[PDB]
Amino acid sequence: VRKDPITKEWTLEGGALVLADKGVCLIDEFDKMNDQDRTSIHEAMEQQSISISKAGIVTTLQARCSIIAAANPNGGRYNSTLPLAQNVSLTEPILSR
Amino acid sequence: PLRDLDSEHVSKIVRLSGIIISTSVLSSRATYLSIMCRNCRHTTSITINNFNSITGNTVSLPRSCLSTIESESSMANKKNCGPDPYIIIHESSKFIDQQFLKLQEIPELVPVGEMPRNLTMTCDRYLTNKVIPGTRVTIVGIYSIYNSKSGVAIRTPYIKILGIQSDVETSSIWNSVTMFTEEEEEEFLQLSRNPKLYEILTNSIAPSIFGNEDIKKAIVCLLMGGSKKILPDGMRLRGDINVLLLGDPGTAKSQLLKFVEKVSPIAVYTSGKGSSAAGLTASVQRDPMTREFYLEGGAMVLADGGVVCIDEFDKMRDEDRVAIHEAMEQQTISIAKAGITTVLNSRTSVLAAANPIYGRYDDL
Amino acid sequence: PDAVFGDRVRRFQEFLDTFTSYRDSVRSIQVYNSNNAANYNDDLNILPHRIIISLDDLREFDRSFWSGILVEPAYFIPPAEKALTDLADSMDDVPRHPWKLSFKGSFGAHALSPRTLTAQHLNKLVSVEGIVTKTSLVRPKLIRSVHYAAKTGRFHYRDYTDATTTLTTRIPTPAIYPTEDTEGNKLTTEYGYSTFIDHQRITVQEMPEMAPAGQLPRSIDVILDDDLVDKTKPGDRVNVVGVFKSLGAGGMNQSNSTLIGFKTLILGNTVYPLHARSTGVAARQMLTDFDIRNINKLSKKKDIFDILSQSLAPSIYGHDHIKKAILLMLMGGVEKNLENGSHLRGDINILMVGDPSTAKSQLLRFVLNTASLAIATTGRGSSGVGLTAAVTTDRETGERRLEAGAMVLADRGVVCIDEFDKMTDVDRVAIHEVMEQQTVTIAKAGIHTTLNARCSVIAAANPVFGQYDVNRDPHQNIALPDSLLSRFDLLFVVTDDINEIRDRSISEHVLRTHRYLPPGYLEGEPVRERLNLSLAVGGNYNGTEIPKLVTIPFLRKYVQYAKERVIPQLTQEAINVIVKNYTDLRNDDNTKKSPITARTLETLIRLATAHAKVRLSKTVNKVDAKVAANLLRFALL
Amino acid sequence: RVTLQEAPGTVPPGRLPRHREVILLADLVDVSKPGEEVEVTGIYKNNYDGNLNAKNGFPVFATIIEANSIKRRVFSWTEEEERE
Amino acid sequence: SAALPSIQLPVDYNNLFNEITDFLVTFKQDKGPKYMAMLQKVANRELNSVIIDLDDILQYQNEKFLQGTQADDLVSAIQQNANHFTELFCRAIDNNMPLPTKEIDYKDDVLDVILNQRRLRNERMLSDRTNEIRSENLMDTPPSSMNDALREVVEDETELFPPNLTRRYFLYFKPLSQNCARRYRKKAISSKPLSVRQIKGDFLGQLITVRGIITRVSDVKPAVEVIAYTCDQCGYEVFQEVNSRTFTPLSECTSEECSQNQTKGQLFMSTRASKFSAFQECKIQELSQQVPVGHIPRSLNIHVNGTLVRSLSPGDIVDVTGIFLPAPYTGFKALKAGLLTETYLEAQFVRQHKKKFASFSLTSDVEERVMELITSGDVYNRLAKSIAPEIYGNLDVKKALLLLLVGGVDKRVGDGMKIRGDINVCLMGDPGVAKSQLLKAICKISPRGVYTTGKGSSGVGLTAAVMKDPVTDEMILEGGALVLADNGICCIDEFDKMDESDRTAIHEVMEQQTISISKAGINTTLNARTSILAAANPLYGRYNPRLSPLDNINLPAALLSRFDILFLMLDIPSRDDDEKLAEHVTYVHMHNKQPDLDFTPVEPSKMREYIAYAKTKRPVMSEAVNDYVVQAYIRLRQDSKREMDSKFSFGQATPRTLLGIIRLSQALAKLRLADMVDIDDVEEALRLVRVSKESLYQE
Amino acid sequence: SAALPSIQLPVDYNNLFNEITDFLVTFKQDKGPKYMAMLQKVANRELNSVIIDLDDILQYQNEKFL
Ligand SMILES: Nc1ncnc2c1ncn2[C@@H]1O[C@H](COP(=O)(O)OP(=O)(O)OP(O)(O)=S)[C@@H](O)[C@H]1O
Ligand SMILES: Nc1ncnc2c1ncn2[C@@H]1O[C@H](COP(=O)(O)OP(=O)(O)OP(O)(O)=S)[C@@H](O)[C@H]1O
Ligand SMILES: Nc1ncnc2c1ncn2[C@@H]1O[C@H](COP(=O)(O)OP(=O)(O)O)[C@@H](O)[C@H]1O
Ligand SMILES: [Mg+2]
Ligand SMILES: [Mg+2]
Ligand SMILES: [Mg+2]
Ligand SMILES: [Zn+2]
Ligand SMILES: [Zn+2]
Repeated sequence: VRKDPITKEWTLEGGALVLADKGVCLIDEFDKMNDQDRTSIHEAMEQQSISISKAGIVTTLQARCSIIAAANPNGGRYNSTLPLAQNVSLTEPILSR
Repeated sequence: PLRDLDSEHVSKIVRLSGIIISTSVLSSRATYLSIMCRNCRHTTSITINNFNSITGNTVSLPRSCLSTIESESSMANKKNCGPDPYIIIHESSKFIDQQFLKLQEIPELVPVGEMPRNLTMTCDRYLTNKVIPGTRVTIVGIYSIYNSKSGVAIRTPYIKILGIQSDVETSSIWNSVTMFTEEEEEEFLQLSRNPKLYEILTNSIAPSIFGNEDIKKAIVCLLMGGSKKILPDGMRLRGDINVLLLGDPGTAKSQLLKFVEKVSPIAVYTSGKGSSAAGLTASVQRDPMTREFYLEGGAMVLADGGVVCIDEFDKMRDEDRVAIHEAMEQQTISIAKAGITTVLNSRTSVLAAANPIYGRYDDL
Repeated sequence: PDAVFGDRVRRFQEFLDTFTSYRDSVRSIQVYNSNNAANYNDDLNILPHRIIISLDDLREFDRSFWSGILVEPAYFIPPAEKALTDLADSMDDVPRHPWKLSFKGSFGAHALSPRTLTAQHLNKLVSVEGIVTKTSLVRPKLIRSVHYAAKTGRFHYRDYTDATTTLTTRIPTPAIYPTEDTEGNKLTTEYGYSTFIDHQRITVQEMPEMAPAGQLPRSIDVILDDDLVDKTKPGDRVNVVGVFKSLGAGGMNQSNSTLIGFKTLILGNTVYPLHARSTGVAARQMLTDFDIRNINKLSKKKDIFDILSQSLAPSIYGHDHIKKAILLMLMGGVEKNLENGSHLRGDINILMVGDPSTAKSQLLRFVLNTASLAIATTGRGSSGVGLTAAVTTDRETGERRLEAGAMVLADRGVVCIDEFDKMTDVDRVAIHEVMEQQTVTIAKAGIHTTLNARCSVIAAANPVFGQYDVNRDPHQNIALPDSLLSRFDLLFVVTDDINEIRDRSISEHVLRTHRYLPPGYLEGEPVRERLNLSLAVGGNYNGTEIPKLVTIPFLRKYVQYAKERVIPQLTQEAINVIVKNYTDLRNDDNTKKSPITARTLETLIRLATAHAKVRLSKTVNKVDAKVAANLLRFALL
Repeated sequence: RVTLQEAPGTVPPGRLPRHREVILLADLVDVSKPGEEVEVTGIYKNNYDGNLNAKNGFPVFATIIEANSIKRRVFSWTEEEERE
Repeated sequence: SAALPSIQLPVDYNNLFNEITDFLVTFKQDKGPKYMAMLQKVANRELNSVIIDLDDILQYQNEKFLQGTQADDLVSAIQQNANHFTELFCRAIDNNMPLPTKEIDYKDDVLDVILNQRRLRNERMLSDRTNEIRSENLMDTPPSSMNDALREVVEDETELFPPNLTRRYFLYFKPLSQNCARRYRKKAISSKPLSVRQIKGDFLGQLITVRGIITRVSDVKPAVEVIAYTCDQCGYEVFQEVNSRTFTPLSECTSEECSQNQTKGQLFMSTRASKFSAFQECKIQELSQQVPVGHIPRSLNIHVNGTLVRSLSPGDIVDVTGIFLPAPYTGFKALKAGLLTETYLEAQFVRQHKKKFASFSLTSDVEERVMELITSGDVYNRLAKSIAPEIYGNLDVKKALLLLLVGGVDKRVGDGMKIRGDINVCLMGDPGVAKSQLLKAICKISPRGVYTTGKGSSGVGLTAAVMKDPVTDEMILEGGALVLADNGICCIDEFDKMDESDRTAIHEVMEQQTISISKAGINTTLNARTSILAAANPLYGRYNPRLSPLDNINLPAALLSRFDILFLMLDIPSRDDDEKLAEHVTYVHMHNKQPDLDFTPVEPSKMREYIAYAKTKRPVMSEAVNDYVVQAYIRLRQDSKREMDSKFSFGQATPRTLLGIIRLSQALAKLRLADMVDIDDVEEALRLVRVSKESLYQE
Repeated sequence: SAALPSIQLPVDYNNLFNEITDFLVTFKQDKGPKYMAMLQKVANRELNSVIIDLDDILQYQNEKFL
């Protein structure tokens, strides 16, 4: 929920996951997220919804979006001897989804 | 739809849907007001039944004294009372409540490069305080017009609310209902006389989950809670049951959490680090308008008197860990910031799920 | 002259004549004021001219006048205030400001919250409970200006009124500030002969525990007048009784032309600070004579120290020495202020560390409920600015001001810190100054301030391995720095060693504790939770007013009495004992949980003084010193 | 009101893209999604503002395009497309 | 009319003015009358301010009562309505002003020659008017009655410069003392120091005294009281008074000539002919003992005008006596209810709880106390042992703390290079050795002592911040804790807990006595001449003999060298030494005072004035003490080189050690009030340095 | 409000109207009551004016007092 610095009027934006409801969310550079984004896509792939409690707004937005993501292995090169969990910074529950 | 509103809908009843993002404070408008002339002391009353107008005094105090034009008395004792001579007598005037709401189009269907569009709405009397921000509503109202002091003759649209319909009703302690009808009261008594009520309740818990009968029994026990004790020395004994589910991935513990979230009258499903924009435990931030401290939200507080389902319980922040510990045991959350100190209720049962290290659980 | 006004005045005369308590209260105020005036004449304080009125008594006497007071206070409160002024003037003729009215009792539908305040309650007397968030600067308001004309050598005056002064509206006659007399001579203002009445505006927001968890809060402005000024600080829980008023014209005039609406506020008649859990308002209880006699007859007994201690938390098995330490901390010792400004501590700090599920958090929650000014904090939840202070900016002046942290808010009080081990080092070194120097020094950008932080601290910590180990070094077990260890007066290691008889006894005690029913409650009915808001003035279940072990409401009457009344003084017979025990502890060969410094000596003095406070003794005795000395030995061995 | 800028391909290299305000009337509202390239035919006219511009020190007028027509430079299937 | 009705007040301004006039000519305290001799100095341009003491008026009333004549209570009337009595006293003074014995020369002030020209102009207009009226002879007709009517008509016709435009003095009311009020059974609410809590609306217009700490002081600015305009058309000077924060300038002339004429001249304002007051706005804050339980300290605005400017500095704990006056309302218009007013204190008198060392002067009354302290003998030990007498022992620590208070000789070289005279002391030891008590004792003793915490005082709380001052409407640099302790002592508790940025700030402070800030806000160097007293713990928290004293002291060598004295303070348990501490502490807790009755502690004010007189001294060193110091430094360097490989090392001796020895010797010479440094002072400095670290660690 | 203050007067128009009503039905001067027979003539369009004599009211008050 953000306030426009000129209009002084608040807007609720669901983000890319909510906006792609009944659609497709295309995430480039999947390995380079911060913690807040990782929690957001974790919640979206877990229960297909996004819960927000900010600025007096307590609600749940539908996030039934298919996700196509692109990522790079650690070190810039994939290693065949190591398995998939070691090749990415992605933790196992987000790889399972 | 909000963006399909047109000039053809002006001054007509429109039915429209959206999400409410802000509700203002209640203003006081005059319905009946008794006015008295300043020097003339002529007494008049004004009755207002129309509160539809915004940024306008469609009914106001008269610009000159009404005693002369009436000529009510035979004596009629050039005397001019002056412009705006009337004074409102407040102790004999009557008032109602007016509320400003803001309706936004739902964020699921918004163009990608566009800011979502919103409308200012007005409600009065019994239509006020019937909806909180975040609620998805259908609204019947008059698409109306005001001028705000970008085009020589441009008016900002607004809605005079005639009816509010809440599509779904959020669950909390304040919105909880305690009243029960006689037929459901008797029907629930026929449930308790069944000797196999335990078995049918356990089978009703997650029917599409195979196995885990002991976990389903523990979920039945968790949903009921226990008897809470308040002692003469003041030491409070909790009755809510907290259950942890540790295990390998793909074993339907997250589905059990989701089912408990669905079946519980009050329930919040979050991760260990919280939600995308809803935190865990309790968040005390400042009011966006008045800069005063208020409780923004949090999983353990919004589900007071209910169940908090914490998935991925192992991964958690440090402040959330101590808040979760206190809120499990004492069923309260202590908040001590530089502005506000309080102890607030978090009387909720915790159902947590987690995975062990190195992937699967190791017997060694 | 209005006839119905006079009839209402006569009816309130009849009510005041019937109930003689208000007649005695007016006279008691008058004798206090006249005695102070006579003391100022021969060789101080003055009481305001207002009377607390019970609404229930008025309802029993006259239901019509009571409903008039509640529903139309503008037509009923001024006649009653006129009646009270007539009574006080009739009695004060033998030995000038008109008398005011305050209201107490049940309000029914008028007991509201800032969210529940609506426009149907306008022009009605309402009682509103909430939290004070903002308070304005106290500003004088000119009521009568006095001027001097030097040419004629005469004094003139002009009276000023505004709409907030009167409940009934009046024709607004704005009389300008006179600089001429009627003949054109220059007037000079006579400051000091003019009268200025103090004026304040506060904001009362609904309480964060009575507010919905996700919504933005609702608030209301309250205007306070001369004697109601500065009865609140921000953060207080309050109950304000006053008239919900509408003011001015809500844009209906031509000059105004906007939808702020009619501006609404409460003209406060009464402000009650309320004691809530973990707030800055201290709990106080009105002591009757019978309670004082009960406290004094318990004071003469020999087992009073082992009676109050076991009656703190009887629902907790064991921890008998910890209950004694909590009682002595609640007594709190005597603070010394020397002639050169040097300060000496009086209050006692207790650290508890040990195994989980040992009722440490339950003891913290008990001290939060039973102490007058206890504030509960957590380890990582609170921060450095959370406990000490912070700097913000107010809207009007634009200059920086201070927001008081938990330690400053708990001045002359109790801080209960849970999860003491998980705290950040910045907040630790903040706490080093608080626990010994008893002050908080803020040196920020532009501001340099010293705040009082005279606090008792209870801390609950855990060992770094999660469980205490006997074979390991206790310094390795606690792993807390030496300087923090020295600050705490008593450190208690609570291990969950298990024995068959002890586990049997604790199991029986907890099982018989879970089989309790409150009086007046059915067997199957659930106990309801009502949040305790107490007015601040100025294992056996059946404990009923000191049979064997005292009740918690009586025990904090005893603690309050011992704190206000007795200030015990150290004597030689206690001094010899504490000196000998301090020397023995300094030169002991044994290993101790707590290190031994000169702080242990002052700990012995504080504990002896606190035990003397239990006995209501003005002198500290040898028996006080020996029990203070062997209480310390348990916390060390 | 629609903000229209010069398409970045047509802009000369060192120069910045110019922009105009285009006023769309009753039938022309919401035909152009932001981020799409269109051709607008309309009357090029001046905005009238009180006391002109005090910052410049010159009697300088702002300009707009009152759009007579909008032409653009959809997952709807017909009955024949379903058969195909 | 009935619009402004009259009221009868007990005050009468006729016999009060006559009482004021008779008081100023007949008050002979016990050359001639006091205020008549003071007005002679005022007329001779040697005195700028007139201080009216209410003690003098009370004594005058006592003498009038003993004579038997009836006198009005002038003290009480001044106390209730001081704003009127300022103008009454100014009128009385202007009525009886002695002629100046001195003549005006070219070295006088511009204001003095302006006022002299105005007085000469007034005399010339009076003489010209009476001369032309005599030239009329409009009756051709009792000489003395004719002259009386003549002066009556002449003083009524002409326009003169009023006495407000011919006054060269400022008038202030000194409050009556409590001690003098006790003698006559007078109850002085004016004397009683109030907190900011207790200054309510009923104190408005009264002369009251407030005690508190000064937090903010604005810069001195010219506030115009009356504006002077010149008219080219008529030649008049038009003056308009100003009593608000804003004014509207006059455009058309309003003199007597241009009022009647059809063509009005245009007024041009002149700064030199207009009247200004030196104006300062200050904030006073409640002391910590004044603040009630659980409350935040409040602040009061003080208006300082005239001669009293620059007498208030931030951090000073003061008694400010002034007139409590209302001001026009500042704030939101919607929030105001009726005739709301702001408040301020128009300052009249300032008393310092701690007297500044630079303000010390050798008055007569100071000299006998200094001679008494000297003739008592053993001054060094007496002053050292009386610093924190509730703390048992630590005699050498208190000796170095006294040398910290006094300091050494600040050195200026003709090349411009500077060697600091301030001494820096570190007190590092085990917990519970009362080092925080010693810092608090020193840092209340010193007049400009600022107590800080390791993490409670941040970097911006130490150095500076670029803040806007709204009353003067300018962005100014506002100092931190080190600026507040300038030419004082900065009192840093928990020294090892500080972050590295504050360590760099004090690193620049400790030697160069400056702070160089080059940020986005500011590019300055500012003076931070603090002597630094630091308190610290070892690295493990408890000292252990297994580690080297360099190892368990987490202090870099460069920051170690800055400290002139570092005291290791070991808490070593013993049966005999702990018992003396125990009896000392128990006696202090029981009788609320010090055990040993064989010596009387010096009072902090007496200690402050003796230290001030010591700081006035400027000792120098001779050849023999220089040779002894050189030999001692050589021995110290060789000894440190020997100890370097061993565990006994306390660092490496540096030239800073030599300069610290010289500084301590000069401080010890200052305590003896000698202009030279002796052998014994150098030996005492050397033994202090040796027992600071080596002696206690050896034991 | 204070613009039209109330005053207390000895006259009460409730028991005076009830006294007037009882006077018109029970005053039998010495067919049936006087003003009741007069109102019959008024109702029969035979009489146009009603004359209230204060002597009758004085006699009525005397009989009520006796
Ligand atoms: N016994 C079961 N019966 C039915 N569906 C099951 C069962 N076990 C797993 N599933 C399905 O497997 C999918 C995985 O969901 P969950 O097992 O709930 O995730 P989870 O691995 O338990 O949670 P984690 O540990 O955070 S990845 C869901 O679609 C479940 O419906
Ligand atoms: N020699 C002493 N004489 C008198 N009181 C003492 C002495 N040593 C210690 N104390 C007391 O013991 C307590 C120690 O408090 P502090 O002044 O904080 O000591 P400390 O040296 O600062 O310890 P820290 O802060 O952990 S380094 C105080 O109450 C002192 O008054
Ligand atoms: N000695 C005891 N007597 C009675 N109850 C106890 C005792 N020890 C633990 N409990 C119970 O066990 C529960 C665990 O909470 P608690 O022991 O306070 O946790 P912790 O000791 O980790 O703070 C509490 O509700 C408390 O009532
Ligand atoms: Mg899962
Ligand atoms: Mg615990
Ligand atoms: Mg200390
Ligand atoms: Zn009129
Ligand atoms: Zn002129």
